[PDB]
Amino acid sequence: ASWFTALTQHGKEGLKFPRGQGVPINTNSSPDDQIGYYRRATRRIRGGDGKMKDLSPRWYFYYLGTGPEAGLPYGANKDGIIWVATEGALNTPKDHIGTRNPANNAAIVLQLPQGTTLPKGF
Repeated sequence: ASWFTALTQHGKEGLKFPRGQGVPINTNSSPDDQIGYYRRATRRIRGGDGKMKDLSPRWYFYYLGTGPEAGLPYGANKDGIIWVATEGALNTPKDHIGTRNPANNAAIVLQLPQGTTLPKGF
């Protein structure tokens, strides 16, 4: 499980951030730790007609070296994965932060610093 709540893509543009932006605020992490990826999670449902459809994609953040793409190095090219890093982060895996157990931690509400650029529809 991600440490954070998702970003929902209500529009047609997939997620991306300008370099330096996009890492969720987490006061239980340090400057070196501010680096990772969002991963798209799509869900299907039965619509009100007889028919399966996609819900709006969700994008969940994971620290570098953790989560479903724990094996990927920063910048690796993969569909549904985008990368973010705050100025000064170390490009090292964040096993010390890891992923969340919902049994014993709520998700942290995803917040970005004042004035982050967001694609249309986030």
